[PDB]
Amino acid sequence: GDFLIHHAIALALHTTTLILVKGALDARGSKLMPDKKDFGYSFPCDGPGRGGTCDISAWDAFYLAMFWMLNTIGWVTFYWHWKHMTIWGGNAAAFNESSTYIMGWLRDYLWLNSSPLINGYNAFGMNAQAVWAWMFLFGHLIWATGFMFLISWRGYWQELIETLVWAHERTPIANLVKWRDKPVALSIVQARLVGLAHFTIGYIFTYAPFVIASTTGKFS
Amino acid sequence: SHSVRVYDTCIGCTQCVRACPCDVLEMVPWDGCKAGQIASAPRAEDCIGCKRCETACPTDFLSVRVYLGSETTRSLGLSY
Amino acid sequence: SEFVKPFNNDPFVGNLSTPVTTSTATKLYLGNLPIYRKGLSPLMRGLEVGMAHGYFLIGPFYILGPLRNSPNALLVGLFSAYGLIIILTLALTIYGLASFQDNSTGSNLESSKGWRSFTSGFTVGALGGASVAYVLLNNVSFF
Amino acid sequence: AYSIPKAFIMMFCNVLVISTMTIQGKGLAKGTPHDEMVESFGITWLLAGTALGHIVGAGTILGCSTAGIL
Amino acid sequence: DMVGACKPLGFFDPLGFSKDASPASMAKFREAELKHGRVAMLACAGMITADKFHPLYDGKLSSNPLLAIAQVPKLGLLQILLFIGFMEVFGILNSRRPDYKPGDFLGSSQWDTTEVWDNYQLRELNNGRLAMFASIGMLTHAYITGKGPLELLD
Amino acid sequence: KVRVIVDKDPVATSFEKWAQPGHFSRTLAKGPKTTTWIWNLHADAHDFDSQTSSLEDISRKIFSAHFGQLAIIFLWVSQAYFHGARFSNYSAWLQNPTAIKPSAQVVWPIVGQEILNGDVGGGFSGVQITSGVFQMWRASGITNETELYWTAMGGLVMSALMVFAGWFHYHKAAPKLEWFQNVESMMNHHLAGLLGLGCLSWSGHQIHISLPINKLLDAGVAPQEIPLPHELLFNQDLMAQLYPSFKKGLLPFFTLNWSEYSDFLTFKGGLNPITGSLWLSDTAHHHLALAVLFIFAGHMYRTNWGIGHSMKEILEAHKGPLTGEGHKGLYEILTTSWHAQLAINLAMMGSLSIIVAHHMYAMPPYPYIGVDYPTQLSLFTHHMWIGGFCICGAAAHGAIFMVRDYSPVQSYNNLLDRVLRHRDAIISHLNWVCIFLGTHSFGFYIHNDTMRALGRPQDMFSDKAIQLQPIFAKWVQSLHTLAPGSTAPNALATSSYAFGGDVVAVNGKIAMMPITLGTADFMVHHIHAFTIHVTVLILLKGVLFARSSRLIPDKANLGFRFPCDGPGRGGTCQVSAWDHIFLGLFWMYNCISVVIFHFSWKMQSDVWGTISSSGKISHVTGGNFANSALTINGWLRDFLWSQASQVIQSYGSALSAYGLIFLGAHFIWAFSLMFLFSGRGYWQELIESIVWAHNKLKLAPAIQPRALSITQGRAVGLAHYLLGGIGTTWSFFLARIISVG
Ligand code: CLA
Ligand code: CLA
Ligand code: CLA
Ligand code: CLA
Ligand SMILES: CC1=C(/C=C/C(C)=C/C=C/C(C)=C/C=C/C=C(C)/C=C/C=C(C)/C=C/C2=C(C)CCCC2(C)C)C(C)(C)CCC1
Ligand SMILES: CC1=C(/C=C/C(C)=C/C=C/C(C)=C/C=C/C=C(C)/C=C/C=C(C)/C=C/C2=C(C)CCCC2(C)C)C(C)(C)CCC1
Ligand SMILES: CC1=C(C/C=C(\C)CCC[C@H](C)CCC[C@H](C)CCCC(C)C)C(=O)c2ccccc2C1=O
Ligand code: SF4
Ligand code: SF4
Repeated sequence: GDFLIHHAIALALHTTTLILVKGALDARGSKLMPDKKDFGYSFPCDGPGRGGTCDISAWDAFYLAMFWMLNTIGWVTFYWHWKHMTIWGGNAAAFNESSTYIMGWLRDYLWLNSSPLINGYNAFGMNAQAVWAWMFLFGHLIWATGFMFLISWRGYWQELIETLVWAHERTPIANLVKWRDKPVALSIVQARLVGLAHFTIGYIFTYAPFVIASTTGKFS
Repeated sequence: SHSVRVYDTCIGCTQCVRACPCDVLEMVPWDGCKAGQIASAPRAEDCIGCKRCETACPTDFLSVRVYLGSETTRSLGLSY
Repeated sequence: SEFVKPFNNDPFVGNLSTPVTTSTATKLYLGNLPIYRKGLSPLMRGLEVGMAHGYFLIGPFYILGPLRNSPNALLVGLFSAYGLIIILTLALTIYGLASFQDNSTGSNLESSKGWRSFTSGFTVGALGGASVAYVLLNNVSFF
Repeated sequence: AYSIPKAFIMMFCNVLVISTMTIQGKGLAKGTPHDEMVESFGITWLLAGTALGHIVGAGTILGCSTAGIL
Repeated sequence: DMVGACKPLGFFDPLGFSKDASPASMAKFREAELKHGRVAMLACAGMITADKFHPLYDGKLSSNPLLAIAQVPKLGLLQILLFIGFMEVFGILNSRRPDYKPGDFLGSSQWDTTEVWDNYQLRELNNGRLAMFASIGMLTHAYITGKGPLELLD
Repeated sequence: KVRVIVDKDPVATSFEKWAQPGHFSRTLAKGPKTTTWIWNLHADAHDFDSQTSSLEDISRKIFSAHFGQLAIIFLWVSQAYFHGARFSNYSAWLQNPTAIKPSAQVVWPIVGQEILNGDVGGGFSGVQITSGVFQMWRASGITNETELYWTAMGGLVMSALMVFAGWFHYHKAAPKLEWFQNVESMMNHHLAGLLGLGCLSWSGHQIHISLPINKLLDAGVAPQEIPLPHELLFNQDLMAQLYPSFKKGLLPFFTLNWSEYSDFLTFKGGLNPITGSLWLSDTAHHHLALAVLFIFAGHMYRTNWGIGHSMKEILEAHKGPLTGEGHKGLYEILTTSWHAQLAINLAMMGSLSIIVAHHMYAMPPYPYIGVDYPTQLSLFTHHMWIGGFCICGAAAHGAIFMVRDYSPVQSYNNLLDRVLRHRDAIISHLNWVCIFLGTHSFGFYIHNDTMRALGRPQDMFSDKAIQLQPIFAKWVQSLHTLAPGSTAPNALATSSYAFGGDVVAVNGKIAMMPITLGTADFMVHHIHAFTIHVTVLILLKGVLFARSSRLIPDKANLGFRFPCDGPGRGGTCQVSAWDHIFLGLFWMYNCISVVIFHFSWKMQSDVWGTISSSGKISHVTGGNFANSALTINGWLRDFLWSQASQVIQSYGSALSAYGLIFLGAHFIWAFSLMFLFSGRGYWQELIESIVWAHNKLKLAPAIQPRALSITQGRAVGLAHYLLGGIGTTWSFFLARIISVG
């Protein structure tokens, strides 16, 4: 199990380094965009010409490598937490037997140790881990909300905001209250940033309650 | 507003002006090209930045190039 | 028999003269509401709006508040209404500050002095309306 | 067919449908003569008329049998 | 002139009224006619539905129209009166308007109306007349027998 | 005049255009220069309207493509019947349906996968099926395997006939556009001829073969002693012994003494106590009445004879003051454009599939299908998913019609024009509806979670703290329970026992039971409404703003699916109606997933289970829905975490395949996020580096490799996302229900 997870960690480190190194070295230019240095570090794109130029700025290579940073540190912390939980429980055979396959990882680490967290509050009452349960579901919510910004892009929301602008300007009473800055959909880089922040914050706020509440409940 | 520039690799194909949806670009006489014309951007303030000119440009790399910059009502293309 | 026509005989304005938008009932009700009523000063507009909103703001807090099943349910509801009204008039004041930066006309909702008068009327009216609703709910046995 | 009431009801329903029907604005009830209907529509006037006459006759006969009137 | 004339009776006006009356008087007559018809339609629908389907007030209020209103609490009656008074002051302001069209809260003089509009107005008027007779009949039956409309039909 | 006119030998039968791959498309006919050509081939394979410009040729291609689809469907029905005949325990199940688990698939022993051939009873080892085909055949009256074998062979013959017909109607005798545009005759034949005679023939089959065999089987006669269908068909003496009205013949039909057939044409309602399913006599009466209804319906529209309606005049006569010209031009639109017809038909097909799902669980139609809990869950979930997919296809093809076949000349001032002229108001109001509905419905759940975590159960939106009762649903249920006496006097029992009444049970298991509604049902129903409304918002906005918008006045010029219109105007990403469909597919996925989760938890907690002799009712989860479905924590704990045990603990057993598919579906769902989040520019630069690496060794291909187009990346991400999610739920539901039920 240690062999396999270490090679997975090597995979994740090499892929994160691949993304970051490619971003750094192609920041100046590329065959699809030799004049990238003129545009700079963080620009949305070069347009749909030449087949499409999404995520070409090498800020988008930070954005894309942040996902792999979260992935690799998540794998590392899963490994540490499970191998230490079994040893604290004096049940290292469980890790040595079940860590060699992903079903064992999903069953004996997440599903098994998630009970004291999700049972922080239930229909019959609540314990001191109710705060941790709330946070697990809150981090879940933030992580899921990041997917909206990461998947849905700007034109849909710009048209929707145009419709909302029409409605506000045309309704009576409320039209007396009028904005000063024209409302617009978030920019491409802005929404990439917001979605990445939601992803990362949901990641940390849904793993921290798990790693603390399960360890506290088991006390081993 | 965005900055529209035309480099001397132009070949007077007048396709950028056709792709232009805001009348930012026009052909002006020139010596370098055999067609005797070059694209120019006298109305860059009306540019919105969709880069249809860049899409339509057939040079190996773009003779016409658009650099996004300061945003305005016209550049954002807000009807409100 | 068309019933949806251009707004003010202008096909190119982004609106339609539907029965909902333009009918006599809509015109009468809207034009006779305080915010659009003719001759009302900004203070009077704000006052009417204030009592109208403060009268009903207490009810949600009173009935559905955390202390609904408590002897101090109505007092807690009134304090909640007062706090919400404080937030509302703070919002009004900062909105006036942000929108009507430079102005010297007055006697108009779209001016600094007129909006300040409107906010003052709203604050006083809302406090009075919440207090009156408290009195009525205390003496609900009358009705 | 078995009963004289059933035959009478079916015949009356067929005649009523043929009289009161209208095809493309032409009908006996609407003052179109029998000869003009015959030339315009042919035996399609009888076929559709008697088909719907049988449908309404079945409906009324079954309703009357359910109600015990028959 | 107006829209009320219909096939079965034509321009029904045996007792004058229409002639020797001001245009204001004619507008008042048509406004009252439409108000009566609309209120009567509401009353007929209310009695018909409340005879056999009255879920409000825990289903305890009687099906008799002339006693259900007696059993309704005072606050409900006051609120109904307030609502009707608000509708009526809107009607008064509509009367004060310079382009009043008896009964027309919709406007309808500012749109390219055709004969279908007059036909639908006549449909409203005739349904209002029928409801005007029917509602008074319902109330008289409730006073006489004590049963509502559908209960009487049972 | 409606008549048949065809062209003889319009196309030659040759493999030259098999060899030429991109023959259909003008651009692709030249040849490949990049790998995008390969993708464009498949993308534009079946886009006949883009391939050609002749509506006649498009219609001919569509007609023969339909023939090919029918051939595939016949092969699929053949596979079902043949596998039942050969590789199934149908005989054992027919002898003992309650104890034997239906199974019609056997895996070979190659890599130790023979463990998947689990113990299904009857001395048979195989993979348990959940399609309900066993109960279907029992209803149809099949009692032996020779019948299954012969109907499978017949299905193969029909598939070959369909392939031949598809070849013939494109290469030998192709119809004309005039033939295709006879919509009135088509509707007449599909109402009276297809549906009407289909129902009539099925009613005859039921009355003659299904009622006797099923009645004998319910009585107790084993399948070996059942008289064969050919004997039952003409032996009127046996049919009279079973149903006494058969001795009277067809005279009670020809004379209108239809009451004489009351024994085998009933209106009993409810469920048969023996099989726990609908009465087959009721089903026969149902299909006969529908046959009469459809044959009556199909004589409406005009044909070669004078009698009949015309849809053109029917539409043109329907116009009102608030609609201008009304439905003028829609007949021309729907006669000229195939995409509009596809949109309407897909919307109705999907909604009908959802209705089928909602009806089949509540009124189990096939014998011993109610107690077969895997079958009910599988069929419900399957048809819900198919319905959602079809509805989004409807939206997509409506958008395609708007982009391509729309024209103001034909629609000046009709309903389509009037709808386009206030799309802004429509979308803004639906936006407000979505925000209000979602805020309230999900804020109930979040408020409940917050109060539970704060230790304030008295402040919850529960059945005992702050009740949100569905008074209208309860009222409708009460009316449907009282219907058999008052408003449906000839019906003996309720249409469904879900509304109320007795608890139908076969052996120990419960077939149907009243479903009680409360606060949790209120909350989850309003969640359903919110999800449907947001999906409608996305799809309707995509359809309405397909032509143009305030952001792009010339959106129609770009096309139906295009990546963007550049980074101008702040960014015009996903402005296309195609991208609106791409976004709405996520939302229907969310909607249907929540619906099936609600169905699964509600039925395991409150209907499914076992009933003892004393009357004790014990449910699968123990009625925890009413108290645990009030919070997202309860949804996460008592449904997902609790019921994932049967999936994760499946290794080393027959459900190990379900565990493996669970993990693989999770993997594919995660894999999809790469395409959904990433962009083409990064991958093109990475491909440039890899192309350099290949050029260094002199093996860079002539067909230069390219990153996928933006639209293709979105499509690939969406497809992988949907496959992963649906596969995860598929494995989870099947493993859970097969293990517990
Ligand atoms: C949107 C869903 C929702 C709903 C319905 C409720 C409802 C409630 N919450 Mg809240 N709550 C929610 C979400 C929601 N919550 C969420 C997301 C959280 C997590 C942060 C909480 C956390 C929370 C806490 C911690 C507490 C509550 C409490 C309450 C209660 C009183 C709150 C109060 O004073 O409101 C005041 C509301 C108003 C002043 C106005 C409401 C809007 C009005 C009625 C709309 C009218 C519109 C009108 C028809 C427009 C047209 C008019 C025109 C025609 C004239 C009430 C039962 C308290 C309690 O005691 O619960 C039992 C309490 O302690 N909630
Ligand atoms: C009280 C309600 C009412 C009112 C205000 C009107 C008003 C009008 N109707 Mg009339 N109408 C009514 C009820 C009413 N109608 C009813 C119920 C019917 C159905 C029979 C009709 C049928 C009818 C037709 C067919 C026509 C009119 C027309 C008119 C107009 C001209 C006649 C006129 O001036 O009448 C003045 C009416 C009154 C002053 C009301 C009081 C009348 C006497 C004094 C008392 C009531 C009569 C009698 C005792 C009834 C009660 C007894 C019993 C039934 C309980 C005018 C707008 C004509 C029109 O619009 O032409 C353009 C027209 O063609 N009406
Ligand atoms: C009656 C059904 C029907 C019909 C006749 C059509 C017809 C058409 N659609 Mg489609 N469409 C349908 C349903 C239908 N659609 C549905 C239900 C949806 C909603 C999802 C859509 C959504 C849709 C869109 C959004 C678009 C089309 C388009 C098209 C056109 C080109 C399609 C093509 O060439 O694909 C050829 C076939 C392929 C490219 C293969 C697709 C493979 C899919 C994505 C994955 C299959 C997965 C498989 C089942 C499981 C894998 C398991 C794994 C373990 C291996 C064509 C006119 C396109 C167009 O331009 O229209 C004018 C277009 O943009 N359709
Ligand atoms: C959990 C993840 C998540 C969340 C929270 C949302 C939220 C939303 N999406 Mg969705 N969306 C998601 C995932 C998510 N999405 C994903 C993965 C995708 C990619 C496929 C999309 C793609 C997408 C599209 C394309 C669209 C939406 C729309 C919407 C909005 C629906 C209207 C509504 O009910 O708003 C209300 C807000 C919520 C339901 C969120 C929770 C509300 C709670 C109860 C609090 C509310 C009370 C109060 C105001 C705030 C709390 C207190 C606070 C001050 C502390 C809403 C903002 C549609 C839209 O904008 O419609 C108007 C729309 O067009 N989404
Ligand atoms: C239109 C309409 C509607 C609505 C309604 C509403 C919106 C209502 C409201 C109501 C309200 C919301 C009311 C209120 C009232 C109030 C009041 C009555 C108040 C009073 C006050 C006072 C009297 C005060 C006093 C004072 C002052 C001023 C200051 C100082 C202190 C004192 C206390 C002295 C509906 C839906 C039904 C439908 C139909 C139509
Ligand atoms: C009288 C009455 C009533 C009322 C009613 C109502 C109010 C109704 C309404 C109704 C309505 C309101 C209806 C509507 C309908 C609609 C429709 C039927 C539509 C259709 C559509 C279509 C067909 C489309 C198509 C398409 C698409 C999808 C896409 C593209 C374009 C096109 C166009 C192609 C009540 C309740 C009191 C009861 C008693 C009686
Ligand atoms: C991963 C990824 C890629 C890289 C994918 C590419 C270049 C296409 C990959 C297609 C492969 C070749 C399909 C077949 C895979 C087989 C396993 C390869 C073996 C068979 C060979 C004989 C071809 C994109 O190009 C892309 C573009 C736009 C948005 C998102 C993404 C994206 O997420
Ligand atoms: S290269 Fe570009 S700028 Fe030059 S002529 Fe061609 S399209 Fe115009
Ligand atoms: S859709 Fe977004 S990423 Fe793609 S070209 Fe347009 S702005 Fe760039």
